[PDB]
Amino acid sequence: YKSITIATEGSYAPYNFKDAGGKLIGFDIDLGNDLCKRMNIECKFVEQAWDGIIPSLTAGRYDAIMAAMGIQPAREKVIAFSRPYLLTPMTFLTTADSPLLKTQVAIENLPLDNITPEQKAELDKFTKIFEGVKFGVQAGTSHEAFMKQMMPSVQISTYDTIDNVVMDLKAGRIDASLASVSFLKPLTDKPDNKDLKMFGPRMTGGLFGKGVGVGIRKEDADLKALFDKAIDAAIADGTVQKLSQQWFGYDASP
Ligand SMILES: C[C@@H](N[C@@H](CCCNC(=N)N)C(=O)O)C(=O)O
Repeated sequence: YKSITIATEGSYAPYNFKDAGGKLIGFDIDLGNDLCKRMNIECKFVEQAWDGIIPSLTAGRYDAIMAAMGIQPAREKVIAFSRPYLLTPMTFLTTADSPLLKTQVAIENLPLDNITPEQKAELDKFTKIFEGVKFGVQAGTSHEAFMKQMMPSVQISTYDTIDNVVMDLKAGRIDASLASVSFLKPLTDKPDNKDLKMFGPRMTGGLFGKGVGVGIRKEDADLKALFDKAIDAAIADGTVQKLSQQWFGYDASP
């Protein structure tokens, strides 16, 4: 390899978004550039809509995906992933005045690879509390997959971008959402978003998968090995921790 093209969405701050001049910026961009430097390969970031990001990779329109993409079982059937470059649990989001905020959380950290009867009872509690609550999620995410498979009785609306989910939640068109702590903590840390709050268990595993990784075609075994070596080195020297703190305001590095 001499040069690679990496696709990103550009609508998922602080992973990948656009600055004042319309340039692609964020954790995924800074990390992507750092990894390519370690691999001694020219880096080119391209904007690609979330809907179609995976089929455009398999069609060979670019070499990789760095777009806050979770390493999840459904995606693993289609593409390969690098080892994770960020780890994050999932949690719920609502408004600061919502009665949903008064809900008792019996299980703070909820791993879903295996669901015990106790863990199922907690999921069932939230399901019943959410019956009548209007949820919004971004389409094609593990957030959508969770709500559709784990909480099918809950009314869900799917959106093209997470920005439109947040806009509808602020306007009161939806009552709650679901996303990672890595997305929600920087969102709610903004003084702009004092009217928004995280709540509920912090979930990991199951359909959420095992970390955020670089999406690569299954046949591109060499490129995966190059990315895995670069990620191991970027984690080891504290580069991932440094970039995580810079973009997220906390350490989400593996
Ligand atoms: C890290 C991120 N992962 C989700 C949402 C990704 C949406 N990506 C994008 N809009 N560029 C997933 O893999 O489905 C999250 O849970 O918050």
